[PDB]
Amino acid sequence: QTRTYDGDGYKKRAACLCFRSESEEEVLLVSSSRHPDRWIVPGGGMEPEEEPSVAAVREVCEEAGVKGTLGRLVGIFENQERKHRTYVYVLIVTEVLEDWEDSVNIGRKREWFKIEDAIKVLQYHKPVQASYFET
Ligand SMILES: O=P(O)(O)O[C@H]1[C@@H](OP(=O)(O)O)[C@H](OP(=O)(O)O)[C@@H](OP(=O)(O)OP(=O)(O)O)[C@H](OP(=O)(O)O)[C@H]1OP(=O)(O)O
Ligand SMILES: [Cl-]
Ligand SMILES: [Cl-]
Ligand SMILES: [Mg+2]
Ligand SMILES: [Mg+2]
Ligand SMILES: [Mg+2]
Repeated sequence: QTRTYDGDGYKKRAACLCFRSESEEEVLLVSSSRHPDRWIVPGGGMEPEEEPSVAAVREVCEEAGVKGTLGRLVGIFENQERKHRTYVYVLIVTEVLEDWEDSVNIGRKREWFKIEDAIKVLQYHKPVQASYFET
């Protein structure tokens, strides 16, 4: 995996808000790779020349083991402290795979959260990810 960057040196990333249905009431979070007791929004680095929507879908397959119907771009979110900029899309989950790349390789977990609970668990370590749900 080759990391890529915007012209200002921020790492380029993409992520999806993986909703259980079109109602957008429950979202799938995954565990942090290094701190299994924490939750994050699945996402990761864009590859060279990779469209952000393609990266987002690829990352959620790898990290969360789901596929679905890609929806709208929510926004582009900067983490000033960590110097990265993430394109965040809606994805409506239609397939949940039982063994997926990060489960097998690093024991990553996934869990469904009501939106307000997702915001709560993201706030302390991932306040920018909590802000994905603001609108
Ligand atoms: O603190 P760290 O070393 O453990 O890793 C951070 C983050 O580092 P940063 O804050 O310095 O940017 C990594 O980005 P990098 O800057 O190293 O490229 C990031 O990878 P990412 O962008 O998602 O990249 P992909 O591998 O998904 O493509 C990783 O997410 P995980 O995928 O879940 O491991 C994060 O862990 P956490 O959020 O706790 O799970
Ligand atoms: Cl839902
Ligand atoms: Cl973040
Ligand atoms: Mg990843
Ligand atoms: Mg990646
Ligand atoms: Mg990642």
